Amino acid sequence: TELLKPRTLADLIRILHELFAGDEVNVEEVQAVLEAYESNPAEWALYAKFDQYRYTRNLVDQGNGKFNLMILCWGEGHGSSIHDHTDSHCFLKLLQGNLKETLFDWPDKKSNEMIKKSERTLRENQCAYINDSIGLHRVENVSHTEPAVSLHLFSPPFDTCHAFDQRTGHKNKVTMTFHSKFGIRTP
Ligand SMILES: [Cl-]
Ligand SMILES: [Fe+3]
Repeated sequence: TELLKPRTLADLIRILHELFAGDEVNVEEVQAVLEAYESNPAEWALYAKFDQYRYTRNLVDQGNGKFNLMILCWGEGHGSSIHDHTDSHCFLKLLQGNLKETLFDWPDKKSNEMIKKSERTLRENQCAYINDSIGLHRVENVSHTEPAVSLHLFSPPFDTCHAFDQRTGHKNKVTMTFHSKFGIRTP
């Protein structure tokens, strides 16, 4: 599979439709092409719709029936739950700012504190990857001064996941909602 550098976000999307044309996913190739796209704010401004109070999920492309590509917009101090990814691949590329990713193991059945296994700072243009076999994660914009924007690819698409209570490991199902689709706010 000949991987070329995406020239623009639209070019990236076209390449992703090629990489997901089939039934399986070459994770390292997808991550490499996502990393190789150099974030250009003008190309994704349409999708980068923020909310004052929490991070937003903005659908960019529905894929070929095979993936959701979305842009998440994180105000200062906004972060996620500890969550899984519903048996899907998750790629996360930073378009602007920085995000802290904290990794957790799947809890045991016993109620116990969830102790982080590691953390890392994801920086502009870097692409991280996670799936349920790797573990769970929390993603947070810990900046006090800089909003963050990330590009997420989920394959297959999913609209529910679990949030985990860090104090006990207990999980609850959450339905994920789109703040916008294709540049259009969807209340
Ligand atoms: Cl995520
Ligand atoms: Fe995630």
